[PDB]
Amino acid sequence: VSTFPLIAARPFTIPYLTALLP
Amino acid sequence: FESPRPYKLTHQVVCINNINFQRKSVVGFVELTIFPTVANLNRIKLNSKQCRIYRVRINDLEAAFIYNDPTLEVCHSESKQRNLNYFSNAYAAAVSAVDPDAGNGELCIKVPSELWKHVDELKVLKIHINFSLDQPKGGLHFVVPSVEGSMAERGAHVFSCGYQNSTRFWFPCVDSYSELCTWKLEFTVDAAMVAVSNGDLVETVYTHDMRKKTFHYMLTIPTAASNISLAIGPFEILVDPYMHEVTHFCLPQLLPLLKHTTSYLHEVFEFYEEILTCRYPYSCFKTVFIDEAYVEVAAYASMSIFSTNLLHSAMIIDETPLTRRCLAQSLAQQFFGCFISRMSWSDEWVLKGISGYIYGLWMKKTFGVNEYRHWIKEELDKIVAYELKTGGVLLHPIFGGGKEKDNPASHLHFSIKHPHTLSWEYYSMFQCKAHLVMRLIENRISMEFMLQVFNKLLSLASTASSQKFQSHMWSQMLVSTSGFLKSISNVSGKDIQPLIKQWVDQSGVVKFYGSFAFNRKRNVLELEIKQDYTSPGTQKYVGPLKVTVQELDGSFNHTLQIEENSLKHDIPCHSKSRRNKKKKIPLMNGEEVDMDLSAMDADSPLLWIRIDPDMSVLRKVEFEQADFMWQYQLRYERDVVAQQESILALEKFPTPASRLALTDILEQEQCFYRVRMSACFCLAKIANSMVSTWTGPPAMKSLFTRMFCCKSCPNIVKTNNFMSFQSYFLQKTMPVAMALLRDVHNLCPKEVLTFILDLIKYNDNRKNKFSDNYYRAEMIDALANSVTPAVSVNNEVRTLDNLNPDVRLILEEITRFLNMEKLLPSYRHTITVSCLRAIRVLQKNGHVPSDPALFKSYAEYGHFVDIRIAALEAVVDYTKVDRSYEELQWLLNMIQNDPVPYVRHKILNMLTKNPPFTKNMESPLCNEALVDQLWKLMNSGTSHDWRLRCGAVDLYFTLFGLSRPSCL
Repeated sequence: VSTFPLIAARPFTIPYLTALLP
Repeated sequence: FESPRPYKLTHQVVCINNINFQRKSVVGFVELTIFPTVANLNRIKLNSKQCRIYRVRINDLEAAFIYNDPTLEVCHSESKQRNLNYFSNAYAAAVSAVDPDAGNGELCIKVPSELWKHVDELKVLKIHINFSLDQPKGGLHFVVPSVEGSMAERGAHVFSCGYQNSTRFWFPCVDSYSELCTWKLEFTVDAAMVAVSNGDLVETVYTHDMRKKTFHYMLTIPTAASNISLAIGPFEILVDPYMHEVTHFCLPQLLPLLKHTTSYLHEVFEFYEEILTCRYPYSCFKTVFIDEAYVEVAAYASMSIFSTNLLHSAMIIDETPLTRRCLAQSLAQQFFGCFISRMSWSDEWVLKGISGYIYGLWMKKTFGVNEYRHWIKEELDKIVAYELKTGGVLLHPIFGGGKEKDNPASHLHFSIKHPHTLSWEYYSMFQCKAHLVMRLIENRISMEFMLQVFNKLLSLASTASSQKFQSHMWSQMLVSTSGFLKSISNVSGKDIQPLIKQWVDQSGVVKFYGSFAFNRKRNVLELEIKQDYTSPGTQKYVGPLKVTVQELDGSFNHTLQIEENSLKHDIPCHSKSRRNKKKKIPLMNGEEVDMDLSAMDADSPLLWIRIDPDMSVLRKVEFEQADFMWQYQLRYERDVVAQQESILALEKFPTPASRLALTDILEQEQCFYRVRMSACFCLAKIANSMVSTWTGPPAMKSLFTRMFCCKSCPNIVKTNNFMSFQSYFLQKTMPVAMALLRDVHNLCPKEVLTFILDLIKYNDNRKNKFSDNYYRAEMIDALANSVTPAVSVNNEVRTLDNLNPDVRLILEEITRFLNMEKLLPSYRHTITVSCLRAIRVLQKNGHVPSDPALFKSYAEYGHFVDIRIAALEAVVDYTKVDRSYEELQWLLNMIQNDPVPYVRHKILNMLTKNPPFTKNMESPLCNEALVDQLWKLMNSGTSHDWRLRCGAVDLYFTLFGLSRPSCL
């Protein structure tokens, strides 16, 4: 909690519209 | 000459109706127009799987019905012969019996005696089959976002990817290649969702006027059945303006990405018709991008359907090669799935040969001729690596007919008559050897003669097509190996049948122990070199060739070769180059300027040895020179091949400081991109040997100093170093090689670590218009290449020290980049892929403990393909190193249960490449129940795709291959 609280996975519906958006 | 197949075929009409999104089904009727060949053709056979037929009909007469599936398990489900050899032979015979290239059966409608008397009268019939595809489990794909209320209408799409003979899995047909037919295609589609298949837009208005539309695509151009696929859902964009008839179909909110993506395609069309001397032999051309890919390449008739991973929207520079590379692949294999065609699986290799050679010729006159030769080096690297891993990749004309094997290439699996036994390593090397056999055809036959051959092939194809179906005179589009060889020999008859019996019909990689001897070292004999070769296991004896020697300043000496390879040979000698202080440059290679007496130049008129620098022979050449000759090759040589092979040979042994100096001189010129990547790897490997021999500085700091001046750079290079892609690739590569610079005290890259931290500090704003993503990704890979395995001496794994001291800073930076790409995301989470590789390397060094739960949470469903594939590579290596049996059980259950094919493909691929449970090293006890479950997963649950049980065949190749598994 103090040092490295990495954000967990969302996984959501449509990945290609998000990960390929400039 | 002719096909050994009866019942010639002319026409076929598909009509997809009632396509569902909730129960996810398809109903439809198919129409075949058949000219049978011989009488008593009662059991007419078609072939399909996962197709429940509703009714079959021939002229209002429902005849008999036979429906078998021997593509499924063994006829006894508990056959205790659970080995590789018996299963491979029985599966090969069974699926050859699935193939109708004999009297066989999968869908045998029996002709009744009435219709048999009609066949005795008239051999002209029509076939009307009503049938229904269920929820598609290996034949189609219904990509649906998990909303299902409203976004299933706008956001989902429907298509069919698959292998060559995957037309069986979609609608019932013959052996789906080599049946020259014509098609009418009727599509009951939504008003917004556009259906994309072969043929032409022959009848399309707002159709049937009730609620939906219906598309009529007619393919009059005679092709085979293994070219039809139906993409329903995307949006229409014409990206025409240069050639006016190029149509594209892509999902919404991806449209200006196409507006940048498509262009330069007209140049590829212009170059291909400079090659072929025709037009584009169709009406139009179609392209669909889709978020799934069974094969990334896939190329069908007038249509290329593949992944939405190759957009490359104007700022994402490192897909400047890849996008139009895959477009060139999907145009070449298109062109050779259209007209020129094999007669059998053994006869194919000509097709992908000429397709790969045509897009290699495209790679000649578009970008990077030296990168083209580097690609040929990568082709040889792939071929030598795989055929030293496994046996050869043989190109059969010879069958195993009469229940014969005739297979020395059966180290794993059957190869002669059938596609769906092979592996993708074997399939990739099939295409790679096809490339290099076409380069051998370059090496014996002129390119202009090849243009003549290819123009003759397409002339016969276009003349034999687009007609009234000439009876008994129509199979000229079967242009397989025999008639193609005859056409080559008619153009130019040489010793190309020895070329076949060497490289087409003897699948062997040839090493070369050409032992350098030194005559005219003021010797009696004059410039002699011995030839030697013997290295069994996978060897091959190739005789008459030629050898290229470059002198000091002189002629390209070429020397013949002989068989019986315990040989001695000469050189067509140079003059005695004496008084070489006066003989400064007597025409080395044109007007090149070079002066070194630094070599052993007392009595040495030779500089370099080479065998076929145009890379004819599948080769792995091993020899020795003086080290000065190797280092003088790296100051300048006109072959990138010679540069990177001298780079490898000087990565092996040496460490002088003059090597470092000449490497840094080679890295500061205009020579080549990736030569300097491997030269920085030379600097890495040689400075790793500078532990007791630390003569130079801590390397590669002065290379960033002396080469990059932003505003003269007061000790730090920061900002806006782009628009010169030399510096782009070089700054992408070099800190990875800097992180390897280690001298053994604790390997101590502390200055390099702090310098990489400072480089990660100093990133740019939007002044760089180039989306600074891959630079970050390879610097995170340099953080991954900061392997420190020796911190945990006793127990420092488990939050004792908050582990120290620079590993925590690397954890800070990878935490920052993971959360930035969780918030920013810029292009595919490639930074997240590099970070997950870094996190696995830290788990391999015992800093972050070996826990798969992060990789488990990134191997989940609703992520990108690259994130999932990196987490799956990570968990495969985790199951390799650690003894996690439960995550292996989950991995096999997800091999069974997921809708995406490519993640299963690459799980099986790099599970074979990175194996746990290694053969004859069995500590984690595969014998308990894992042999049984793997045998089940080969038999059951794998009727979806052929390649998944092909990867499972690869699994039993690795795991307990040519034996019992030592169970009973």
